Amino acid sequence: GHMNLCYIDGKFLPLEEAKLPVTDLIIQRGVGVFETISTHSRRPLMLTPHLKRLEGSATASSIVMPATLDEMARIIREGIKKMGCETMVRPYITGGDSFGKDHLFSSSRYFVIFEEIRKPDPILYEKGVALHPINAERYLPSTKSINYMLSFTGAYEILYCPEGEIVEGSHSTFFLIKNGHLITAPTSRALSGTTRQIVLELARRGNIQVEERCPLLTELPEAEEAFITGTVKELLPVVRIGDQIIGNGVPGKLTKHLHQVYLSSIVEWLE
Amino acid sequence: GHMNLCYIDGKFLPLEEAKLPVTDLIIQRGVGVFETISTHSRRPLMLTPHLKRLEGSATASSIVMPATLDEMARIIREGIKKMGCETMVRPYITGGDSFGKDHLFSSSRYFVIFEEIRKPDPILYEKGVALHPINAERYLPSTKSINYMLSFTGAYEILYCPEGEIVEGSHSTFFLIKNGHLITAPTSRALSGTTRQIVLELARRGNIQVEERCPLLTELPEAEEAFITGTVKELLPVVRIGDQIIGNGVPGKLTKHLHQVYLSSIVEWLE
Ligand SMILES: *Cc1c(COP(=O)(O)O)cnc(C)c1O
Ligand SMILES: *Cc1c(COP(=O)(O)O)cnc(C)c1O
Repeated sequence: GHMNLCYIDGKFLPLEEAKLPVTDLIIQRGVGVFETISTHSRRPLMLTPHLKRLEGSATASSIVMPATLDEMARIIREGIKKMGCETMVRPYITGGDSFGKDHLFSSSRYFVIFEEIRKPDPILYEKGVALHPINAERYLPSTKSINYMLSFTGAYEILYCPEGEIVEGSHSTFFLIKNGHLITAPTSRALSGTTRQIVLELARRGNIQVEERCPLLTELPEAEEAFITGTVKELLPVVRIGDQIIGNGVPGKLTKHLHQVYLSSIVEWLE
Repeated sequence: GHMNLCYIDGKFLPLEEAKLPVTDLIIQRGVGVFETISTHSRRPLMLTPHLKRLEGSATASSIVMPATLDEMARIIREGIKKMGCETMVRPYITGGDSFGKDHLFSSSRYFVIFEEIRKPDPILYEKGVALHPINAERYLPSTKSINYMLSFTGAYEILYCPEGEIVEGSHSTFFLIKNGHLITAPTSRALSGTTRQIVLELARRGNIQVEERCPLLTELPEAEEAFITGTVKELLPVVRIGDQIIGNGVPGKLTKHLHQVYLSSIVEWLE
């Protein structure tokens, strides 16, 4: 049950027992990609878009897939059935031991972490969160790499704001609400969020105008609302960015409305 | 007796046998710092400067040191003795399993890789190497982190050239030579290379003028020579940067002079 698992070397292990060889370039060189897959009603949300993003992350990184996507789906479904609870699933693809003379990681490893889902505390949805702007970007923005060093080094999350242009969180898509419009960075600059996609579909159905541009930090004084999106956090209101209050400093009407519509509609994106 | 080693969990293991728990945030979140220490006639080169930079990297990354520098030195010396050969030594400090409430990694793991040294092939010193320029920088450039993903995805090595200002290689310090002067990025922008420090010292003794500035890509048609530095590679001549031939396309006079002076002088930096 609630026992954390790691699928590795053909076996479901207890998470605490799973170990990776120190020869792996994930450890030595940060060469790895991953996903976060979450469940509602014990069914994986957006499993296929997640597994396709994993393959695109691996392929863009010159990592050969160590298993087929059908094999990764089989593992993730079996690990969910073992958990018998709301599960957060993280498949990892590693570099393995060698970057060959043909410029590929050909001996990639994989493993799959299964944990009980840990939603953000209700207080954070009620009051919203603060983001810490940095003058930095993610390079390879379509790749979901294991590199979170900058995310660590009292804000909930860092926000990549290269040259004052807001792109996205370390873990999260960023939305701004300004002159009634939903503003979010294009996926030429931000990761192709699965939550981002669902919100843009709910915005379309709600006749909510979407600008796919990077909002400037300098527009934040005129914004009504902000939120961040991810499979676990769903839509989390953002009330402060650095020392700039967003709107009236509390979660806004449209953020809460899109969150409700997301929870009402969520079964349509389950697999 | 002879094998590649990993010091981990108090034990010298075979490198092939050593494993890290997948819970470690080096794996999950790229929270890791390391050094590369080489031996000359089995004496560790710049052991103390390497270990002090390792402490600098961990400290700047909010990682609490899981061992003392004296304990790391004792491990590194005992592992060199066990190898019985010219060794490349890589001590790693991990994030461990958690980032605590106090915004520190307080449960850091450490391990020490010992491998028989692998110099670049003599043909690379005779012909020199090519570098691939990218419009990107290292964030927290003073930290020697495990994050090399951009070195493989983005030529012997990538060259970080944010806004066409040359900073450094992915693995190496970059030197340009123009009218007999040595040009290299200041430590305000580049990792403070130990090989870099040695070359700057040997230049000063040689009455070779040093400019500590980032050379422009547009200075490369006017350059006589270029090389890169790192503890294993020593001074590797650079003859091409993207489409630009450096000098007359072969290793230059002053590069070969500084490499011989480096090899002649090396015993003063051994411990
Ligand atoms: C994982 C991640 C997200 C969120 O992706 P979802 O598919 O919505 O969970 C957003 N931005 C970045 C940078 C991420 O790594
Ligand atoms: C390790 C490294 C170097 C080389 O430093 P040495 O002390 O000379 O081995 C240079 N640049 C970067 C970015 C490095 O990580």
